[PDB]
Amino acid sequence: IPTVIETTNRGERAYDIYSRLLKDRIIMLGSQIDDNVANSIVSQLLFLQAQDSEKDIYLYINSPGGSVTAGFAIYDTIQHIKPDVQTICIGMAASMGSFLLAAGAKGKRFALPNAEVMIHQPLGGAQGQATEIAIAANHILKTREKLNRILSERTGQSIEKIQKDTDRDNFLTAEEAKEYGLIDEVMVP
Amino acid sequence: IPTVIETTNRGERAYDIYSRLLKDRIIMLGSQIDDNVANSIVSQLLFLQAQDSEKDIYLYINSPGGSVTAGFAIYDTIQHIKPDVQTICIGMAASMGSFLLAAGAKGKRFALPNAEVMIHQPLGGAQGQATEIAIAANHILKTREKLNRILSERTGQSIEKIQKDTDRDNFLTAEEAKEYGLIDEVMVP
Amino acid sequence: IPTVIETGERAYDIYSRLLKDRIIMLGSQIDDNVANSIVSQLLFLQAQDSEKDIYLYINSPGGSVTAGFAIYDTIQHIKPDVQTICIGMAASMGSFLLAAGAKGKRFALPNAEVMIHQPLGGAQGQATEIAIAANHILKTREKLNRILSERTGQSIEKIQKDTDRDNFLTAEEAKEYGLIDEVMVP
Amino acid sequence: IPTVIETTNRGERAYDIYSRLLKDRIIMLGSQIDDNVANSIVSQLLFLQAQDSEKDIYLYINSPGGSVTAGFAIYDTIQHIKPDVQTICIGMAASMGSFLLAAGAKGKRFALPNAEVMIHQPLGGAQGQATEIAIAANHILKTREKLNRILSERTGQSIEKIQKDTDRDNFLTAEEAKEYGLIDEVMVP
Amino acid sequence: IPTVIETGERAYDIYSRLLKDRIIMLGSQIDDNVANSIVSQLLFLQAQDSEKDIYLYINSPGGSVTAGFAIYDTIQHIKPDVQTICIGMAASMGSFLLAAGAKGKRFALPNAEVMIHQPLGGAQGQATEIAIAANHILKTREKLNRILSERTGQSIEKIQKDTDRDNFLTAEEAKEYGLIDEVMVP
Amino acid sequence: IPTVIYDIYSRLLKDRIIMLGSQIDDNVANSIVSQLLFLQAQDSEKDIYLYINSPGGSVTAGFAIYDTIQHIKPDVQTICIGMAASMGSFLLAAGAKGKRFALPNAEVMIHQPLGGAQGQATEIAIAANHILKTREKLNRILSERTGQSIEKIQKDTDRDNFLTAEEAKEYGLIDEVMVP
Amino acid sequence: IPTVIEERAYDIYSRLLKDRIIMLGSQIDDNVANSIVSQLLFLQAQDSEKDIYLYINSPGGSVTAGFAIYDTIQHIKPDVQTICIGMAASMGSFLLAAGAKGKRFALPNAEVMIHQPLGGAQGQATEIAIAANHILKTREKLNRILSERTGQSIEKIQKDTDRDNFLTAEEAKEYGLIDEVMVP
Amino acid sequence: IPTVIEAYDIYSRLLKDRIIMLGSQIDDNVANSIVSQLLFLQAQDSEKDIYLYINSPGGSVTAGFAIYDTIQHIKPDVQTICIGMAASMGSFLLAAGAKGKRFALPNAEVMIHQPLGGAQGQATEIAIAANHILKTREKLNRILSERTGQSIEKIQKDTDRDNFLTAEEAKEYGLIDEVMVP
Amino acid sequence: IPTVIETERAYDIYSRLLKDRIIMLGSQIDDNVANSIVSQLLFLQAQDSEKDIYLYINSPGGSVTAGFAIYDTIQHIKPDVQTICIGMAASMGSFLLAAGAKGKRFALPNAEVMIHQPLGGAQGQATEIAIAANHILKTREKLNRILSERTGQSIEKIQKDTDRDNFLTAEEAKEYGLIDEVMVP
Amino acid sequence: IPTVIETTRAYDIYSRLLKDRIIMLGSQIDDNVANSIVSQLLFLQAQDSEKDIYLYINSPGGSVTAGFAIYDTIQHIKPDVQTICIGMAASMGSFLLAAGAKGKRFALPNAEVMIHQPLGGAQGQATEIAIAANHILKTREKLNRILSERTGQSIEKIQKDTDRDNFLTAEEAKEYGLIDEVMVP
Amino acid sequence: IPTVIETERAYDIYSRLLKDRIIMLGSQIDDNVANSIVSQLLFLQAQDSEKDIYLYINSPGGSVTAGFAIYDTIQHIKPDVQTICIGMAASMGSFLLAAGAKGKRFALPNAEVMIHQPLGGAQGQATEIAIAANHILKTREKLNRILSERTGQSIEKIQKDTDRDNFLTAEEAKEYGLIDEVMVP
Repeated sequence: IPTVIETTNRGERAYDIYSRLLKDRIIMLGSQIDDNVANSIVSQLLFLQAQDSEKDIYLYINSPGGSVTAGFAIYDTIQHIKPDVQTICIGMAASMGSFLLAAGAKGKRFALPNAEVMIHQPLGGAQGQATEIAIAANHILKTREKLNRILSERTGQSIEKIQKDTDRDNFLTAEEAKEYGLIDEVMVP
Repeated sequence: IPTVIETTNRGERAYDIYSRLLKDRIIMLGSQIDDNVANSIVSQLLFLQAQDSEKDIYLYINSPGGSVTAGFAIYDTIQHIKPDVQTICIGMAASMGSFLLAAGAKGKRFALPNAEVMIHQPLGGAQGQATEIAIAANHILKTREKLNRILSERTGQSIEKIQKDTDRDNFLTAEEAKEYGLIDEVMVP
Repeated sequence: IPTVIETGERAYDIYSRLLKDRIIMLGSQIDDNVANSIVSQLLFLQAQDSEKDIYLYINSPGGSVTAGFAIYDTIQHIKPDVQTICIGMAASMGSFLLAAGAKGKRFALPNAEVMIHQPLGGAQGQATEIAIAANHILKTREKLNRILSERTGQSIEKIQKDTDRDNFLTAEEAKEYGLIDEVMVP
Repeated sequence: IPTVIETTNRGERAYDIYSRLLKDRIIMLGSQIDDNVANSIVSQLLFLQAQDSEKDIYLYINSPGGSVTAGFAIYDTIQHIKPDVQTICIGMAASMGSFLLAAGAKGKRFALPNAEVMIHQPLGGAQGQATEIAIAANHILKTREKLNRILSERTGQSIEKIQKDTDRDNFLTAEEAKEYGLIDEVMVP
Repeated sequence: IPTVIETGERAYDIYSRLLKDRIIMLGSQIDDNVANSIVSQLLFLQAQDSEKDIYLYINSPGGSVTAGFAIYDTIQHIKPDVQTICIGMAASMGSFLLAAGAKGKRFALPNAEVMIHQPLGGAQGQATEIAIAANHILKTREKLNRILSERTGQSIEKIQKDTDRDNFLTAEEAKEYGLIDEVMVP
Repeated sequence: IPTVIYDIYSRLLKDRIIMLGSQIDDNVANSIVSQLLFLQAQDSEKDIYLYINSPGGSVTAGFAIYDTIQHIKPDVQTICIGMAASMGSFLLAAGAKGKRFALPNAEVMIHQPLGGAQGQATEIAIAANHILKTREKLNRILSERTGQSIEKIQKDTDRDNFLTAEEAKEYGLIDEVMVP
Repeated sequence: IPTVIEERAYDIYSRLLKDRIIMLGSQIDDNVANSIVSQLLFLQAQDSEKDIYLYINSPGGSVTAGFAIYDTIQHIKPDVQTICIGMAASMGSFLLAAGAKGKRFALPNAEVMIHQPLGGAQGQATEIAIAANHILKTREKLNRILSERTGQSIEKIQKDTDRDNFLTAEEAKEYGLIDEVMVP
Repeated sequence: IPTVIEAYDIYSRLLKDRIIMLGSQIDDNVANSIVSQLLFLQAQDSEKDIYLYINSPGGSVTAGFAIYDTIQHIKPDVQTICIGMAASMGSFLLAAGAKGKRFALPNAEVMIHQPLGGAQGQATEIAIAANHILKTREKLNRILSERTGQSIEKIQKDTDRDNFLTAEEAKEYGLIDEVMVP
Repeated sequence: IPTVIETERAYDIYSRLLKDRIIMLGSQIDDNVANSIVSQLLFLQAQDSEKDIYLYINSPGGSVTAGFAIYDTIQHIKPDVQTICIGMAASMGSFLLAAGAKGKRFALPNAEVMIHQPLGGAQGQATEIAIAANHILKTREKLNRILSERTGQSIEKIQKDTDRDNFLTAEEAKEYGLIDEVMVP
Repeated sequence: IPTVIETTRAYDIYSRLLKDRIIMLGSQIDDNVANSIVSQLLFLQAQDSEKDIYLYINSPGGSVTAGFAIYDTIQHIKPDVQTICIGMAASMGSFLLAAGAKGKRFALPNAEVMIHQPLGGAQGQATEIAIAANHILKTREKLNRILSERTGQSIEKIQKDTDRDNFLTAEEAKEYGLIDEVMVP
Repeated sequence: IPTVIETERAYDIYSRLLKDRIIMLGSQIDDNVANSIVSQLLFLQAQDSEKDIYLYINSPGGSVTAGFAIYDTIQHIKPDVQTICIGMAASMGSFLLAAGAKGKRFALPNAEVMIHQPLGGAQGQATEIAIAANHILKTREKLNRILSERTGQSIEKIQKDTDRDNFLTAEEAKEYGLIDEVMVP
């Protein structure tokens, strides 16, 4: 992770690259989505709204996904702050990472021509008693419905198509993610 | 570990202790009930029936429980054979061990005065996709129903009451198990 | 694992005493060792008497498809009828072997469970090694369903739907399905 | 974890992102609650009070819960300081996270529309002597009560309802969290 | 475990040869598996002759409460008198079994020690699951105190005081206390 | 760890505040003593605030802190938040008279020290006598600081004993329960 | 592992051994190989005219251990019938093909797999060349025999074993690995 | 490593001259750094060349494409220089450089091969995994076919097993444009 | 380990072969295997000192020292010991093979034979390392000398030929002097 | 690793030494270390393509690939690169030692130099092993070739002298032509 | 490790002593430690090649190959290098002690010095073990010879005295001539 040195009339600014890009309102979501990661992303979003609440934000996405709970943390913060958030998928947006992909501002969800996108149903787990397991099964189906509902609004697909398409891992080409409504444009070079 | 050696007109007979008890139609269950334990007990019942379809069998029970699947194999085998299986609880009959205790021939279900009986829900687990967890949830619920149903038929208790009393670990004195209908007699002196 | 002695002195362990009455016990996962033993017992029992029925009590969670076919093909191969009796649970290959009992003589105890599902595999390595492996297991799926079809009376396309994920069956349901012929009462 | 560098009279001050947010009286809680996280929140609270005992504090919560003891440290300190503390749940506030969400200054507890809240009874352990197990059991029941007592004060549901409702895992949406009185408003975009 | 022989040919191990003389050696940790061995021997022995005394040598550090009662209850159940003899050590559950022998026939060798203490347990999970466990292990402390009161002559209250922490007794102090009837002199 | 390039404990330290938010081991005690000596050095009359949320730890490391509190010139206020257990509770009690506090929901626990011994009968006799001796040292100082007798303290610490903030005040472990 | 009693007391595999049946139901290592060879030597000693039946359900194993069995089969006088049940793969498949001409069977759902040998080399450049030359030399020994035993050219066997190749019992018959599929 | 705290390390010194060093396995973190460095450099100056040195065993196909598409997306030319080894995904990134500006040093090595996968589970899930990795092989081949001039058929054959190319055979293959002579 | 029952002798399989004077070596050679072979050889002599004994070999080899245990016992006893290699005779496996009775050392047509240096190791002081070094070079001469006598091949050739692993075919081992005849067909 | 501070600014001792055009290679050579060396080389070129570079070498060696990254870079840049062996230059470290500028390859009196064959590994199918074997043999030919050209020895001689571990005295490496002078004192 | 500040120079403690020409060797000697010391020595020579250098020694030792790198650099540089043993200088650590500038090798009154043979190891073929055994003896000779020159003791005597571990009191290291003066008070 390189450092960039910037000079001001007061002294030297030492920026690691992600922090220099963050000065141009660029957020890089480059790993698995978990709590520490959500906390980082949400904080960057809150910081940038403060700096300027009228300028776009660029959320670059290369994530194999992760926690649904952490993704909603991100999602909700996107839907809540004042400036538009463009999302660029580079490489891979799978599961929750493709969810945030579809969560960018209308007209402003991009993917590079070779970016891959995956939609699937969420993974959970339960041990112990018959009632414990039933509580956990009901919770996960409930969050399945929530995810399908929101995706529907975002893509324009019917909940029932989404339900069938996410039944097993479904890999989408950048061009197929446009047909699907997950992204708006494929950024051609 | 020990051995008993017997004399027959035409040679000698070396029996491990459980084998010498089997000859008198006594079966010992003193472990967790996995498939192996199940396979051995079913074999033993089938053998004892093949010797004398009339004479009683004795199944002593000191078992903390195990595979639900392996309980029913024993249970149904006990119901299938012609001889009356007398169930005697020594020490601890827990989980699927008390279920098996209740399976004994009616009138011939016993406990020693200081023997413990525990009844609870079955345990389980699922990992993976939402619809896989739903399948595992539905299944475990269906076997709770199935167990409640058989327990009800044998104890004289209602399904609702068994449903409440098994919600968490429930410990029963031998006389409490007598008063619940899990056993017939507390064997003194 | 108990012993039984009878009159030198015929000293048997419990399963071997049951073999004398033509009873085979499959009460564990089906791996290659278990297959070899069952197969061996089946051959032994044929050599003793090719006319008298054989009784295969089943309580198995399943295992190696390959090891399951060895048993399946041996049952088909020998002369004596092989009755299958499901006790407890017959899952994956267990249920498939259950269905392989001699026609009219496939039984279940009242609280026996049955489960049918897809075979389970794995592949690692080069793209074309993965291809070879996918193609192999899909080819064995077809093989499984076709035999399962013949023996249940169900269509190839129904077994495909019904085994797409874990499908837990009641004894009555398994009779309805074609996997067993009778539920044993009492 | 990214850095922000500001230009001041004195020179060039570089903050980590969470420290830039602290200057705006924002506190972020994104992890489990353990003795270190406790100490850190507490300290940020003692720090903000020192800077301005009048202006509101904003505490964002996305946490799977944790230590009853560390949670209570945070709780007591919110009550102790003069400035109002607004709690905003994003993503997940579970067990002690949700208790803390409820600890917000009345009229000023929020959730984003897809945030989840979970209430359960506390978890613990005990080993060794019968009378050592009793001391651990008595203590966990005393804290269960202390937890219920306060939740009741904070929510307006009774001590007996919370006891029934927290017996197993209980998943609430934000809208149900408003009905339960765990939060005041659901923030809409 | 060496072999003895009786002239077919009777091949024994030492415990099996002592078993012929009605001696049962309990010389290890008390788990369900070991309670099994001991219950069976007792049942077998009652079957061979319900009058002749049975000898229970005890060298155990303790073990499962429920495995202990299994043994304890079977001694009371069967007709023949069980003579308990404490060699080496008998701690906790093994000292409860020591005191469990027929009246007048609980013995210990001059240098045997005996230990009485609280039953040990463990609870994990939710507050309500900790309650159920806590109550269960208070209920079994009482049973053990209760029974031990009848067996020693000591009151419930002294036994509560006396089992609080570990408490090692001399063979002579176990006689005073009422755990054994006599210290066996050469 | 909210950080400026001052971390957050370093900012509170500037206001004479010391946080004890972990097990008491050598390093923690080193850190805390070091802070005590340093704060004494910036100003020897101004109060010190010592917050405690500590499961406890090394008797020895606790003592380094105890004697450092009594040794320096300024008063050290102890404020229990969350839980102060075993050596934490001792440290809570170790603050200046009139200035030992607990927040209304804080919990205190007192007990015996724990320890170990392996090997030869006499090596075990040395370790045994050592632990029995440090128990009396703890029980003695707790008597001088609570107002309870050394006979009532042995009674009370024999097993894990949990006190409420109000019961800690009844008992003399603290002077006040801090409100609101 | 059940017991049978005649008063003589065998385990099932030893009972079957009396009827001249050998079962090969495991990986082929040196121990399994040691035990088959011995069985075949014993059976020859018993009677040299009577056939021997080798039942096969094995995923393979050591090439060098397969050859012990292979060579022992060729060397003894009685004809060894090989029967594939379940799976005969890698070196197992080769041994199946090693049965007496006209006496190589498979059951209808048995599977056959043929592929390259597998090996390893660590160390210096020249130690790796020795291992490479060696394993290539064994690949050709295998091919050449499969060719003598199936009728297929060395060129064809070379290709058809480049990656894992799964055969139905019917394809194994068409290929020459076996003589008959055992119906019914 | 090695450091001026002014931390201002050697790679930071090189970035100042528009040199990006890739000397490790390609995973998400490495890709992120690379992409970020590529975006950073564009923002600085849009018409000056960028130098990406490649000494990589390769790695994640997905991480590789991130860099690839970033290279195609931005405005300035990205020269690729292979040093030592550029294998599987690395060789793909080598081929990815601006046309006429892809280099290798005389002793550098290049290896091309199939993508590497895995698959556990039900028959159907294995089928899904196979189809995807076959779809990613076609995709790699097809791009490499544009990039090299060689056809889809040749590339397919030539990537069947590990294929080790010298720098001079890499020029002949059209993977690089020139061998950097001293 | 299958059983064979005669009439009431109950020899397991290798024991029944021992009855026909057959000794099976089918594993690594270490102290247990060696001790077993020796005991078998001594037993067999006792029974009858004229009749040939047949030792089948399929060994990856093993301990040099355990190899000599076997070798020396073979020479010592009075019966001829014919060595048949089946499958693999590597290292100390092929030494033993070459040690059978002259004119009576065989290999089946597809058997492989590997000859190589002995492997060893040394940790510790410089002086301790030299002691271990000189030992292993001495046992290398010991093996090479015996090899020469048993093959007719010069000690110089054996020194070159075993520098790295050498993989002979049965037919090559025949040429080399390691076996007398290849057992066709 | 100790700091040095300058005024006009803290430095590593290593980047202090880099201000004097000194590069230290004091460890095993894998990609990370090569990367760092290459980068140091390219930086020093940017700072002046005229003045020489001092590359001290204390390495047990490592990756062939990573070594060749350094070797080629040294060849490529404009300035002369002096190589100085202190302590140990083994395997790929000694290949890089003989890679210094003409007349500018040195060793200290007690530096040891070791040359040997490259090491590798291969697992899987015969063909995958053949591919592996052939690639590593191709890298032997490459190494030997470049050594032959620089040391003045013949390919056939370098092959024999690197067959196993060859430890060379500093004087002996001057004889062999790996270095030019032995630095004295 | 604590920080020192100058009005702003933020030195870590070792880097403040490097300012006063003091180098601290406290750990085991390996390729990294040796690379740091060599780097520190080169640096100090460029700053002032006339002023003394102070190498404080407290080490169990480690790699011979690492130590010799430090050894060769000390002799090679212009400044005199004083070596002071604090606590312990074992094996390679005592060798460096003996390597200080004449008249300037010191020890603290309670400093302990141990000398012995180098340790090594070898696994593999007979010839592999011989090559290792050879290298280590050549290493032992070399060590012995350099220790002989520097203490003024014969090769035969150093040979005997280092056979097993030899612990020397601070004063005995002076008679034996490893150090020059023992430093009071």
